[PDB]
Amino acid sequence: WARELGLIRKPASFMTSICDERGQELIYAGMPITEVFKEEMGIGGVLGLLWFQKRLPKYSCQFIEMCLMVTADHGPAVSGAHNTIICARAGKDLVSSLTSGLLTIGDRFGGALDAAAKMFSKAFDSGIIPMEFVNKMKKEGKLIMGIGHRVKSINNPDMRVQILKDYVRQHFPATPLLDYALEVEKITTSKKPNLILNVDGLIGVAFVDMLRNCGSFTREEADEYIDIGALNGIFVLGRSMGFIGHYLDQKRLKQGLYRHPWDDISYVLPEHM
Amino acid sequence: WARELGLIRKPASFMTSICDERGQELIYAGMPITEVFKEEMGIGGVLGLLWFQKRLPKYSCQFIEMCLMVTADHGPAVSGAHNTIICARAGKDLVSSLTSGLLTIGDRFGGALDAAAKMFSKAFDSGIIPMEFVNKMKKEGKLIMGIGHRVKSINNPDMRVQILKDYVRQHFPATPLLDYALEVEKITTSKKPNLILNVDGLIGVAFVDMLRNCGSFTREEADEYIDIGALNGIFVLGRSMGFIGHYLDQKRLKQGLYRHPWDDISYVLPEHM
Amino acid sequence: WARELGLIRKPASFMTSICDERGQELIYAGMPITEVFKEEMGIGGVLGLLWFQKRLPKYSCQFIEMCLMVTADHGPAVSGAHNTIICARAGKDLVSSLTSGLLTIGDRFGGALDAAAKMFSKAFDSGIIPMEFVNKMKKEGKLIMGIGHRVKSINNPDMRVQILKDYVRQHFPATPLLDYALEV
Amino acid sequence: GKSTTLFSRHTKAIVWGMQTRAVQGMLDFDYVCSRDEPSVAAMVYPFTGDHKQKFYWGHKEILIPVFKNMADAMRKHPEVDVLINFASLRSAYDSTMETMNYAQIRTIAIIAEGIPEALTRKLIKKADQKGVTIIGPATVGGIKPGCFKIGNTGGML
Amino acid sequence: ISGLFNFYEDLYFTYLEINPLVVTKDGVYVLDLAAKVDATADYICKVKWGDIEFPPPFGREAYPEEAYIADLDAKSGASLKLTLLNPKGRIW
Repeated sequence: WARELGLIRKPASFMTSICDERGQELIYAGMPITEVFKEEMGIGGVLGLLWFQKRLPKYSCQFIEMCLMVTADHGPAVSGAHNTIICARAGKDLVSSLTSGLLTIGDRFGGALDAAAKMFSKAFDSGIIPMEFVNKMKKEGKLIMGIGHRVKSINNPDMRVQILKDYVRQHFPATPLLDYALEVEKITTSKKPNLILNVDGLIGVAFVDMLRNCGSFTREEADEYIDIGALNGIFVLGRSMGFIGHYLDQKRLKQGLYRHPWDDISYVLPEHM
Repeated sequence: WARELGLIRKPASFMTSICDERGQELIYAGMPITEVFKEEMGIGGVLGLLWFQKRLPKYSCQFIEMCLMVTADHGPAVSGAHNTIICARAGKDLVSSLTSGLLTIGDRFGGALDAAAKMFSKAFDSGIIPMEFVNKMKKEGKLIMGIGHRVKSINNPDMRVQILKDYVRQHFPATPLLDYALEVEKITTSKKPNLILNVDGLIGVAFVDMLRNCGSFTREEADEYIDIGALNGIFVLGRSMGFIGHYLDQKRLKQGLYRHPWDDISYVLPEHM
Repeated sequence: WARELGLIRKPASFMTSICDERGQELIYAGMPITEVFKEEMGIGGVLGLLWFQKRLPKYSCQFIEMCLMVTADHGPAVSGAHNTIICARAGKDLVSSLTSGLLTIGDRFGGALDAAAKMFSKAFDSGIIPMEFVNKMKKEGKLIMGIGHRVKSINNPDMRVQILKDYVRQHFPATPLLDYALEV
Repeated sequence: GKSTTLFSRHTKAIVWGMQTRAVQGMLDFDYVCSRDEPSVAAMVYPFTGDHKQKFYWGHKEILIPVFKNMADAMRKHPEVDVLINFASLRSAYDSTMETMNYAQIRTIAIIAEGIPEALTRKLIKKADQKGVTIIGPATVGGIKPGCFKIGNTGGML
Repeated sequence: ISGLFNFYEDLYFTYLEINPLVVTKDGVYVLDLAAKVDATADYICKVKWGDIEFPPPFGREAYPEEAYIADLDAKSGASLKLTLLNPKGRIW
């Protein structure tokens, strides 16, 4: 009542430069929800509004929705979807299963998005010829993140790498970081035939290409969105779709508890500790 | 090697009728990924392909994407966005922050989606008139889930209930459950002026309308996806976009550790234990 | 059936040098379960057996138990307990509430156990006197993790420092890194 | 001096590289030739830390260390007299030149296809000055039945 | 000749023949050269070579299907050859 009439004071936390809920409309970043639906920005538009708080152009939101359509499930053998099928197979719930499966997106699985963006950006902006950048990595260990496929190698093209690439070739100006990265593709295909740029590497470098090569980003907005880790989120939000698809599939097939048989384990316990 | 020449046997676990990763293409439910991008289904189409593993038609994928667009962030005061901002503000990383925020989508927050779906479907399939269904919710307690708004009432409509509704009034054939629920809306507006169909109820009843009122679901798959919890995940996956947007916001605005000062807490410990 | 008579081969994953579950008893790191209750080790003993897979001595077992007794709740104001109360107050269940509240033990809340060990070990094994170690950390910024209390300062001890110290003063031979940290 | 008895039933090796299939075949050969010890003491891969790989000595499982430093490998194992080098054409020159200043390596088998001919002439001359035997490039390996077998020669068991 | 030996080494030759060197009062002039260069050092010299097509020994014209799967060698990793010793033979 005293604040309804205004006389006391209170300093506020939780600074939230996003999504005004109060008032007559659900405002997003700066736009009313009817203006979301009348300007017809999709979920790429609301990811621009939520994640970057910027209205991205009509080729960028189409690339982001295509991008979230390729960073979906990559099969149940991989580590996080495996943990989802274990946790769903213990019959937990949707949210606990998805949560324990998403708790695997780190640096060894699916974090080639951020590492393959940070490293390629640090190599192109401190520019080396890739025929010496690859040697600079060769002198240090630590393999070039986001390069290598087991089966689809070259002119057996990955075709989700290519459907993104032919989006980036067609509706998409200014590709010097993928021109550089395709030059790295040209040069790292000289050591091995297979060894093509990954899909979780290509999303990172094509998204840095989007961020600092389209408009709306200066170079201190654009580097802060890479340093903060906004490229993990694309893989996370794509793979949540496949994780919940796995959850519903493991509930629909009506499976019971998994046990992991002991003749796959090889206990190498010490002698007598 | 004996399995490569096919001689021993092994029964497998993890039956997994989704996302064939092996072979020459990421095959989804039944369709190649080049056909996925060629027939031009959005992420709603591949949400149909991973969650229900069926090609849902073009109004329906747009409806699912629209559902994700209105079940996006609904402000940072609510509990899940609050946990996302607390974990972001402890400076963890993206994934564990989003993850600790997503692990609150339960029954008291965000669990109006499944509840306002099961309750209205159980009232419609065992049919009672709304003028006695509300009285059946009167003689038993348990308020009707999915109806009510604190502010935006009538001659002041909820305006994202309306965007959704004029999508489902327009782009959506044969919708008896929403007709039933709109009559329940007419009668629940008689007691109080506010008490309109929620967004957390309209996604529920219009999505049961999506499932058991469009094709592709029998009634034993259709009720089975309601029993499993395929409606919890729409709220989860929509609100995760807002959670990542909150995370990137709290990293970019660069705030220190939140502490929640001791005068909101009111310790009521026992005397001497 | 071909493996029960043993003619094919299989390479295994998951090397797990801990806790033989199969056979007649629960065997830990190297010790049966009736022994670990018979040798009278608490959870400090089984923490040595699960975490390090070594039978730690009984003063260190009491020390590990003592540390686990002092790193309990530090009030519901702090960030992890705050998230536990927000998640529990949405009425989830035990496991997801504990899971969400534990999912912030990071670097800004509660991650000074690891940082205050790696920093002091990198400083002591690359050893400087305290009177130049403090200045070497002064020339870089980046505050010494594990130093600071908002209220309890001096002539006002933390009093959970002290019981730990007098356990280490009595039951604990040869503690040089605490000597270095006490000179710091 | 170039030796005349290259391999024996006590010949111990270090295989350079991640070659679990070929070293599996070699330890298979050590088992089937009724030898007492494996022919492989250690592995050297620069992109991975020291750990232990599991292998089959018949049915029993043993552990072989992958070291990172070869000086560490010679400190723990002074009995190794032969190196098998699975490096590529771009790093086996460095690996071989870096090998030859270790004194107990007496013979070297270079598996690689395409160490360039000026570079391998430098390898030949430094083997001549140091006294090392190169079994080098565009080869499959070497087999002395009962004693030793290099890499993938012969093939499966 | 001094620079030529550095030219013999910093371009990784094998064979390099000048027959003859016609040198007049105007200066030195080379008429013939014959060269074998090591392609396995491509990681040293593709920055120095460039867009090189290596000419065959002057023989008959290549067929289109050896060209296609030879392109597939340029596409993938295999080693091919198919060259006909007489095209109207029976033993393929």
